[PDB]
Amino acid sequence: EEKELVAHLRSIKRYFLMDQGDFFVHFMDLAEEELRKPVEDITPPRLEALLELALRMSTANTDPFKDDLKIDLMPHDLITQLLRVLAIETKQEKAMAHADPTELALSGLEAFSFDYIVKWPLSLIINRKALTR
Amino acid sequence: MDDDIAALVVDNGSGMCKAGFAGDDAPRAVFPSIVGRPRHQGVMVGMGQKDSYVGDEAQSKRGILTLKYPIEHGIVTNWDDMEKIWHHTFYNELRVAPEEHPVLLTEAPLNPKANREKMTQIMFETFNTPAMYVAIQAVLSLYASGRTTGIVMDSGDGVTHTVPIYEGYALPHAILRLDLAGRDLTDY
Amino acid sequence: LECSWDELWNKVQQAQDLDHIIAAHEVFLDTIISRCLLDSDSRALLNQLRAVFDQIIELQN
Amino acid sequence: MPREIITLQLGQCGNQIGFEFWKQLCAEHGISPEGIVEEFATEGTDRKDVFFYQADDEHYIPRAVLLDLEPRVIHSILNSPYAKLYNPENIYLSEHGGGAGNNWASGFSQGEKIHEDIFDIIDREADGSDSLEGFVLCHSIAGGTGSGLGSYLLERLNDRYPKKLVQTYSVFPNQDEMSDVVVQPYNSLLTLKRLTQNADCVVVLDNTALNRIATDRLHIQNPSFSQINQLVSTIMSASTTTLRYPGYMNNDLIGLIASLIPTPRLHFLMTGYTPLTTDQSVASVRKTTVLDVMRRLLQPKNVMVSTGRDRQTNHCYIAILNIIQGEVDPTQVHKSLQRIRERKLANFIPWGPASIQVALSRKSPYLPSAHRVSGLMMANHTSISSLFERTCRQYDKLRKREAFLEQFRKEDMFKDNFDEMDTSREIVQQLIDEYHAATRPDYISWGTQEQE
Amino acid sequence: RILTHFYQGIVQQFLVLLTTSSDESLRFLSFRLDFNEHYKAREPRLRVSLGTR
Repeated sequence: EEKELVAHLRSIKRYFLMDQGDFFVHFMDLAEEELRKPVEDITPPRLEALLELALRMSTANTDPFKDDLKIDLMPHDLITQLLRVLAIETKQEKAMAHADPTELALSGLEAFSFDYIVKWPLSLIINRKALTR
Repeated sequence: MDDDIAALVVDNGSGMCKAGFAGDDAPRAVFPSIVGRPRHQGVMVGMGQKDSYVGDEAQSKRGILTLKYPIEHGIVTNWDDMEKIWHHTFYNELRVAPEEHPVLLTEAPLNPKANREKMTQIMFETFNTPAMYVAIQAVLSLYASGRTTGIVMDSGDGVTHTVPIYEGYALPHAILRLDLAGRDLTDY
Repeated sequence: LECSWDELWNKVQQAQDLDHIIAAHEVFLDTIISRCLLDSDSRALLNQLRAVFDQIIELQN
Repeated sequence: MPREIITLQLGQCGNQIGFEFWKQLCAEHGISPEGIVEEFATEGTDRKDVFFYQADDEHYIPRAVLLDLEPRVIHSILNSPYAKLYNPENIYLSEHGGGAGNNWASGFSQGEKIHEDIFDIIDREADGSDSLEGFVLCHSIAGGTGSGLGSYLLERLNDRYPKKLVQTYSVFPNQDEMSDVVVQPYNSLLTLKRLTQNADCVVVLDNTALNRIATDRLHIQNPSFSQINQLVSTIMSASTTTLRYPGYMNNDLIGLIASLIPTPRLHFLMTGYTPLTTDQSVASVRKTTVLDVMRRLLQPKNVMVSTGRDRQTNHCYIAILNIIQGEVDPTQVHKSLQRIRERKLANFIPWGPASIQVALSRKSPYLPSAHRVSGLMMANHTSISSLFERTCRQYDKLRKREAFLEQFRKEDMFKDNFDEMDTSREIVQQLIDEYHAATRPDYISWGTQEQE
Repeated sequence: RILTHFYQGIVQQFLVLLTTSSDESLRFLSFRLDFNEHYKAREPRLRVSLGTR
């Protein structure tokens, strides 16, 4: 009730698991042009504003937990983040955890991740390891 | 000091509701049976005006409030507004939890049984009072007279009743109601 | 102005004690001062804004 | 003290719009049809003195002057329930009642003939104004009275009140309908000429756009003058809300418009309203967001100005001011402006820094608002020149055929030549050129005689 | 032109302050002020700051 575990899971599904496919399609259609820029050319404030504007303009506006959705800019491209995730369950996790963030100026599509602000004690469930995964 | 939880005493006069604690010589709260709601929701919302004021608070906000009387001509006409008025009285004037105190309620003569039922439902479910009673105001005045047989003339502002009582029992065939009271005399 | 006022008003509506009200008013004033460029950190920014206002008055004249 | 505004309602359409505007202002201020403040209008926070005068300690009289060269419209205003609302000394009716015969030149000649009487009426209305800022003219440009008499009145006000601003709400003829008044383009041209020379601001009201809006949105197959007048009254109420709901900013027209009008020639204003809803949908106060507001405002269906599709000029927005009424969060306004910039939802002038201004306004406390959020858009868009170019083209189409020009030649203003039509065409061409320049960095030299 | 150049220099310093300003809304106001990038076209520091960060 107080930590809204089910609401947090639904928000994660909507945003991190792309359960809201119409919302994600709309958001990516609107944000692709800005996200296509190199990370060095990407304005983080512009990406955040476009994310929130797509969210309000997409079916993600209908998500009751959309206000728990925050923008997280991964220091590595989608390929490097994916490689880290692929190593997480493997002995390479330590090697991918120590892998420097990809120096390649990641496109916003490749830099895009969700963040979720979990307060203590609810942060005990949405832990940093779980949030990172 | 043994904090004997005092029963609540609520005198519902035709013009003014008077309330207090059992064993007090007078009600602790006495206010007109009027509930006022802000006349202009818009402008005073920012100034912390309540959406409605009850009793003395309605009078204090009369300039900005539209006053309504949940008791009309001595008869309860708005059960929700009367319950809100009682809640406001309890929490602001008496500053007591009605769930912790038995509540003695008063009623007008010939009060409808269904109206008593709705009042009882509101009292038991909203205020979670541990105990309650509903007494005819004139009967309580008769009890204050140390009598079990007699007629009580209860005259408020909104209604007059004549209630014959015999050996502690009211005589319903002899109970009379008169819709003439202080309000009519004030208009005259 | 609107943001600092809304924060003050929300805190005041949520204020439980007089010290909470005092703290909310202090926070409102500090927020306005910073956002009005009146804080110590904006002192260079405040001077530049004053020079801009002086140049605007000069342009007007 | 409030900057009082005198409302001039000219000709049949203009007079109907003015009458309905005064009615709307009374309703917003809680003034009875007799001019008395209603007992429920206890919120004395409105500035009536901007638009109304006090007739007594209780009666507020609109500072409105209804002016026609034909007595029918003035009498129809005087035949309304609000006849007692206005100060009778502020009511000027042409004694001849004949109007201008849909001739701008005739209206101008009638105004010149009634110059003394008209200026006496204007002064009588002005005395009811504590701090009169200027005059607002409501008129049609296609008729005779609202176009011609309006032009004459503007000229005489400019001569007598050369230091006061003169804004007009000029109803332009429908450009998509073939006007049966072949000289309507000539009347409009003469009125636009006078507006160019003697008016400081002309609000263009295209009857074609009014009819189109009534048809598509109000489902009115044939929009009546009365329906257009009621829409105009709604627009005037929205425009005066900031006078009626006082706040920290935009408490005067000049403060609001100073940022929007850089040069005297770029005095063609476009209007916008939001949210656009059909009368039946008043019930649900939609929690419209600042982003949603900005998105709906960008739809041409919601813009209260019918600008032509100029194919030759790369028309652009120079500046936008959004007046939003209702509950508005400043942080939501800021986020909306940020998103608009990131999404390039607004194009700014290329010759200087420009942005979309957003104003939040309170609703009238005496008038219950069915909508949680309302909004006005003010925008400077170069495509407004295309409306003037279209009017010039229509004038030339009539002038090139000399159609109905004999009726204007009957009046002294057009008796010898149609030079007012040619001046209107030239002014619209200069407006087009400046509007195209205003989309370009070379706008720094726009309106310079070397650039002209 | 002199007023514009003074304004542009002040604006460049203001943009630096905005990037150093705590208020995000002030950064959004700055972004709106150069919606057509006219000042960014006129003040090189405003062109560089948005491009680099």
